[PDB]
Amino acid sequence: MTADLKSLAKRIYEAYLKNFNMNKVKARVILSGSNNPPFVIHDMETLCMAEKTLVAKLVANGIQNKEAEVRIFHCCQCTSVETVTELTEFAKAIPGFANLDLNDQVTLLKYGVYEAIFAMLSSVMNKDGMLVAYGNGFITREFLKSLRKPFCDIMEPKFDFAMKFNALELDDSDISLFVAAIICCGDRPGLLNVGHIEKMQEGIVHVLRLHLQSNHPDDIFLFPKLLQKMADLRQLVTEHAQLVQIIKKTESDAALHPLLQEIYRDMY
Ligand SMILES: CC[C@@H](Oc1cccc(CN(CCCOc2ccc(OC)cc2)c2nc3ccccc3o2)c1)C(=O)O
Repeated sequence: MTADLKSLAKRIYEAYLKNFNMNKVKARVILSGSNNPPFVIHDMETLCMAEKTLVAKLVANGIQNKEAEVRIFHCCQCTSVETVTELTEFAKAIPGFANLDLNDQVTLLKYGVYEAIFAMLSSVMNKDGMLVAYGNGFITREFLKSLRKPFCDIMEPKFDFAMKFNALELDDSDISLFVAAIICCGDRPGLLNVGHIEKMQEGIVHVLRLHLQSNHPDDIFLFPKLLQKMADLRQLVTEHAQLVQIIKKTESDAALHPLLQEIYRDMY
């Protein structure tokens, strides 16, 4: 007459497989090297070729098209908006989340979504570049570094995080629980029912700890390593939000999608 924590871990994993269009298995199949192979974006010529095939509407304007850096900024936001939708549906599988007040659900997702985004982003990155456009492009790390300031500063810290995160060799069953734990942080600003959220967090972290013990018997410190990665992600998001605000204020053509503007509003 006890919680079945192995069953819960499997439920979370199944919800992750159902709700996220990208996962580490899918990404690795593509990155390894037959249908729909990824178009490689390594310079301005190949960026523009990729846009004409994969986001035609964005470049179907005359000399009215935006600057390449602003077009990339827009494409990045589009993926974030879609991933926020996936994360919101995923969160329903977390025991207790759907029993919280709506306002607390909103607050947890508001602070958690970009931590989860950058954790899952790691799965589509290697040291040379990253998958984009639902696995149909691969944009090189060096090309993103070549963009004009400040746009060249967006992705490189995420690559830095990812290279170390990927060295932990998590699989999707681990990542699903890590993303659930990110969402269940009881110390987010503005929460109403802190006590119930702390209990929800305790439960999901217990599931995560036991799962890592079973799935990674070789790495006895993997759980505290991941606790530290959660704190690293919070700092990564804080710095990212600061850069997004600089771009919003100084780049008149770089607009922010209204759903993301609300996420960023009063966040840090
Ligand atoms: C800039 C403001 C924006 O910052 C960022 C910063 C880093 C990452 C993102 C979201 N992201 C990159 C999409 C790039 O998308 C294209 C698409 C086409 C293209 O050219 C053809 C170029 C880039 C992403 N990928 C993922 C894959 C798996 C899981 C989660 C994922 O998250 C947004 C924000 O804050 O929303």
